[PDB]
Amino acid sequence: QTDMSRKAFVFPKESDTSYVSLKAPLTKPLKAFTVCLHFYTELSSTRGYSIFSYATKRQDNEILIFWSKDIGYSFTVGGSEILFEVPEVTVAPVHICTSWESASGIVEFWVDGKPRVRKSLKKGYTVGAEASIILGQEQDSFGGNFEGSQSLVGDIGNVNMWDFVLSPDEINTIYLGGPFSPNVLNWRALKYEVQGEVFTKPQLWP
Amino acid sequence: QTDMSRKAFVFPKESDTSYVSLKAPLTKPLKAFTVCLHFYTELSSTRGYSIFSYATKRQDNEILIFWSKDIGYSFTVGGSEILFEVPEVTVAPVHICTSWESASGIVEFWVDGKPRVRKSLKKGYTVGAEASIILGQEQDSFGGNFEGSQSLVGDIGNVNMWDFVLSPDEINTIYLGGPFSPNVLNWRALKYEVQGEVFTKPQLWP
Amino acid sequence: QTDMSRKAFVFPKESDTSYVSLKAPLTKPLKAFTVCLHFYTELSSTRGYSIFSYATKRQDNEILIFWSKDIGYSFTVGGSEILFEVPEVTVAPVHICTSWESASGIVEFWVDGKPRVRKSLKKGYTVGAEASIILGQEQDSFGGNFEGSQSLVGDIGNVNMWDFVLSPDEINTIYLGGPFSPNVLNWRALKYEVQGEVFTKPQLWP
Amino acid sequence: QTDMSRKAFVFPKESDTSYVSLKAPLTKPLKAFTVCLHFYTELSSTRGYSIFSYATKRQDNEILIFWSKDIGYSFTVGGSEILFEVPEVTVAPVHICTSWESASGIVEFWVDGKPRVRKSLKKGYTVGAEASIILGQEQDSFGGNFEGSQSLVGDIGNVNMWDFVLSPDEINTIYLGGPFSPNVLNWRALKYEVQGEVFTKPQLWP
Amino acid sequence: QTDMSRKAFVFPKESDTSYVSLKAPLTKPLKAFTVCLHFYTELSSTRGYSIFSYATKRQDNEILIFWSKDIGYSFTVGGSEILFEVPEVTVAPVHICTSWESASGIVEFWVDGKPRVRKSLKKGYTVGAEASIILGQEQDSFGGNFEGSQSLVGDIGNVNMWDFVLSPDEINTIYLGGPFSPNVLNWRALKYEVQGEVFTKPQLWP
Ligand SMILES: [Ca+2]
Ligand SMILES: [Ca+2]
Ligand SMILES: [Ca+2]
Ligand SMILES: [Ca+2]
Ligand SMILES: [Ca+2]
Ligand SMILES: [Ca+2]
Ligand SMILES: [Ca+2]
Ligand SMILES: [Ca+2]
Ligand SMILES: [Ca+2]
Ligand SMILES: [Ca+2]
Repeated sequence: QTDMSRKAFVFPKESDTSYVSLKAPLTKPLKAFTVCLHFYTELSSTRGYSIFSYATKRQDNEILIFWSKDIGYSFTVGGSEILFEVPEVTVAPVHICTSWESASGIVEFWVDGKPRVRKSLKKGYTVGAEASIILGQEQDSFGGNFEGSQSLVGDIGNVNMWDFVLSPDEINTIYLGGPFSPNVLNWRALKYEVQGEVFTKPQLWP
Repeated sequence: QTDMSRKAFVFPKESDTSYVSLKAPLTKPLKAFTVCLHFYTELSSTRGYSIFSYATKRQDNEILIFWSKDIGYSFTVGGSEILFEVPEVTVAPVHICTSWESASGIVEFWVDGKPRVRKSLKKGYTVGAEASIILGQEQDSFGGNFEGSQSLVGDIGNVNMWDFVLSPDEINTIYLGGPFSPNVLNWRALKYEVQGEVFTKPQLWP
Repeated sequence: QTDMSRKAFVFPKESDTSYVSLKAPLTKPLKAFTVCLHFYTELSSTRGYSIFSYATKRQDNEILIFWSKDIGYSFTVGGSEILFEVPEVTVAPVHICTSWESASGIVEFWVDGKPRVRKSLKKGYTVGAEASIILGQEQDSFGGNFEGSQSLVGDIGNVNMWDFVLSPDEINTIYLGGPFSPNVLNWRALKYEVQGEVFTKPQLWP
Repeated sequence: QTDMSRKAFVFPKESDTSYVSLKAPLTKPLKAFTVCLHFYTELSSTRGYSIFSYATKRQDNEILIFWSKDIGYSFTVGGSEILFEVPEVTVAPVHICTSWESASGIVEFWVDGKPRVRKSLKKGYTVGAEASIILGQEQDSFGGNFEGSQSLVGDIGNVNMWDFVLSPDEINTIYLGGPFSPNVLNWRALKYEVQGEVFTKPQLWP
Repeated sequence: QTDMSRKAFVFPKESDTSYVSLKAPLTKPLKAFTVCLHFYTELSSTRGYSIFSYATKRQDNEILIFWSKDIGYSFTVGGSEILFEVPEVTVAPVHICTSWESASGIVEFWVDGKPRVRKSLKKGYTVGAEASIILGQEQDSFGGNFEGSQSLVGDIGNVNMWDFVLSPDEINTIYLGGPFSPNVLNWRALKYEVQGEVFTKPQLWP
């Protein structure tokens, strides 16, 4: 359990081999979740990349936040993908919150504290608890099979995960910096393992 | 009578079958009215949709607030339509107030607290009180005959209706959040019936 | 004498017949004047229109504030016209103050409290006091001969006129809402006559 | 000595004949100077114009601040010209400060309180003290030979001149309205002579 | 040791010959560094230029901050170049901070207090301590071989250098004006030598 407060992981160059594995003490399969994080990259103009890769022995894209070139954010649960278009991307750190509820199939996507419209994905599905959670690479197999053309080059930090859906007020206080306690992944008590060319530096965002 | 305060209806995917019916205890035929609501959708770029459908046994478009593609807001009273052009639409929740007065034929259309110019529609007409009021679908018959290419995908909430014309000061306090009491539909004492894939969630707008 | 405070005239649809006649207790011919008013229309994109028409038995355009399509504001004294170009018009209520001095020929044109450059018009001329002052239509004869292609569709209010030139400080307090007393036309003590489809409603601007 | 505080010269229409002559009690030839003024014109879009013309019996363009069409500000000392490009001009009063030092050849050009980059002009030259200083026309001879295609149509005021180079802090306080005392031309104690169609009016700028 | 506080070097015209040499009392070879400075030029539109040239007997571009035309900032360590694109450059003084760490190869580039994304350059390299540090010209040999098409025309000042990597908080206080003490080059205790047409003037930036 490391307190990563005020720090970020840095992936300085394109690679096939650099990544961070986040460990979740998870037991129950997930019937809802929220994932929040900050990242900062210049890749958006030139190619696609993985922001947050959550794989199961059965499904490599159990939860996947991804940027696909010339389109926008792609959100995947249990292999099914929906898009959140983004025209006119700007060069700055980005904060995202994303949530999904099995009961309703409703997914929420928040960019820099502002909600995108609500969409539907995998109603009644159940997300596996035996997971390989990876920053910096996109998983095609449980814990590996990375593609370099999908790696994240830049910084990522403030990664947090809950096993339920955050309310708009909660998401807001998270973005504005208020106090909170995630029950799946906690940036302030993070169990992680590093592989390859990854560094821990002070965060570039406020 | 449910208190819908701080909540919204969510229509997560395009459908033919999902809608909400709002019940008005109305008696007198309407010689004036105001309708206010918040909605949030990404459909504006790709197709048209119904925001608020108010039908009579005699007229399916007795009161109709509609977004027509590549044009802007369409407002219909007793079957007659006028347009309120909107170039450069932005992706965010929108709040609208719209009013009509039989005596003068004057209609007002307010977007996010700002008035559009005043226009003329159906001077001397009378709006029926035996109505089917529907969110999420556009009515082609009293209480049905929906077209999926006109459904609302996204959120809608804070729906309120008065049987008179709101003054600019009143509309302003409504937009800014001050206190008010509608006498036809009241979001804080709403009698409604749900059909299909419709959910009640915390509102995405302030 | 009606107190029109906080109210505006509304001309809801294009017409040939709808207008307001303002009555001035004027005696001395004018050797200087200032005219201020608010108006709100969507016509700027599609055609020209008259904002303030002041006619004499001898001259239909004794004082004329007009919007000419794809050009901007046209200001006419005693039949002579100058232009105040406006590129990139915005859709909102507009406040204008306009002044002219015989001694110097200097005209001023203020839009939303900001001065346009000073220009020259009719040095030494004298404006008649026996006037037909009309809102909503453009006069081609003393008190009539309207063209519908020049009518104002929308709102106009806060019309005030002085028989001298307002200083920049005075014009500023007028725009910001401070106190003042006009000595030719006074919105707070207005003698007027309505003809046709014209209504009195609460103003849409602050 | 007139106190021109809070007033400006107005040149209402294009002319060949209208100008103001500023009188400087100057004795020493100038080895440095600063000139500050406000002006307001709409000519920038259509043609060039003279802002401040300072002529010697030997040199018609001893000091010349000029706007040249589709380029920007032109600054001339002793007949030698440098340019300060201006794309995207806006329609509003402009305040400029311009300075030159013989010792270094450095010229500064300040627009609305903001410094342009430093440039070089006439190192080691000496500016004559027997000068004809003219507002509203561009001099081609000592005290005359005006070209109408170079006249200033609009307002000009707050003209002040020093015989040394103003520091950035000094220029700032001049722009922001603080107290100062110029030692060549003083707007608050201005000795001037008017010719033709020129008027004195309250300034349009703050 | 001169205190250059509140002063800048001015290079008024394009030249082959004008420059400043900064002297560093450096002993250890550098395994990390940070360089900060302000500069102000109008060259960005027309050609490239050197901002900060640091040369070794072995490498002319040991550390080079450079603006390359129609691309943006170029940062070079030990001959290897990376780019920091800049579209839509603005005409104003610019402040930059740039850093490099041998251990990780991470470079940071900060413009006007805002971080660009982190990149990789020369991991494990070592920067030489026997250096010729030059402002105003780009070095192609140790202490000379300048190209005029790469000279800086304008102002440069507040040059400071550390032998370690500044944290984001430190960089912020440097940009906002707080206190600091650099241990390689110190603007407040600067040992320098001037050659050619270079002047010392009060800085144009706050
Ligand atoms: Ca995959
Ligand atoms: Ca893959
Ligand atoms: Ca219908
Ligand atoms: Ca239909
Ligand atoms: Ca006429
Ligand atoms: Ca006419
Ligand atoms: Ca000349
Ligand atoms: Ca000339
Ligand atoms: Ca070189
Ligand atoms: Ca070179």
